[PDB]
Amino acid sequence: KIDITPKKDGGVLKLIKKEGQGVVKPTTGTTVKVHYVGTLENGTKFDSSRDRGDQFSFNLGRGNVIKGWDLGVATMTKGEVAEFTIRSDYGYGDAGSPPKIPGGATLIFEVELFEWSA
Repeated sequence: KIDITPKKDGGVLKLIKKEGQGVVKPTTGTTVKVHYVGTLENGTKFDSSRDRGDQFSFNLGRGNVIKGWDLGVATMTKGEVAEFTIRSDYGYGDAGSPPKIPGGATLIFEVELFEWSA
């Protein structure tokens, strides 16, 4: 796993499962479309766009998703599949997010970036 935080503070680690195409990545102001599955360290699944059967779209770099996501997706290329290990300070913090996410929980997300546009 590679630490992708600005100062490498250990808050967001990334492991590429499948390399994407090229080197171009989505930037702030773009709308990305992805599929994802989120689980706790013990495997407990708390969210998934795949189970809903609908790709998830959001505007990158505007704080519309947890900090670990704005950081992680910005490092992905088209078609890439990556696993992010997100410490709570880049996730839901000390309060957590009921009903399944306790405070201080490290989140594991597997994300597949399909495309993006302005």
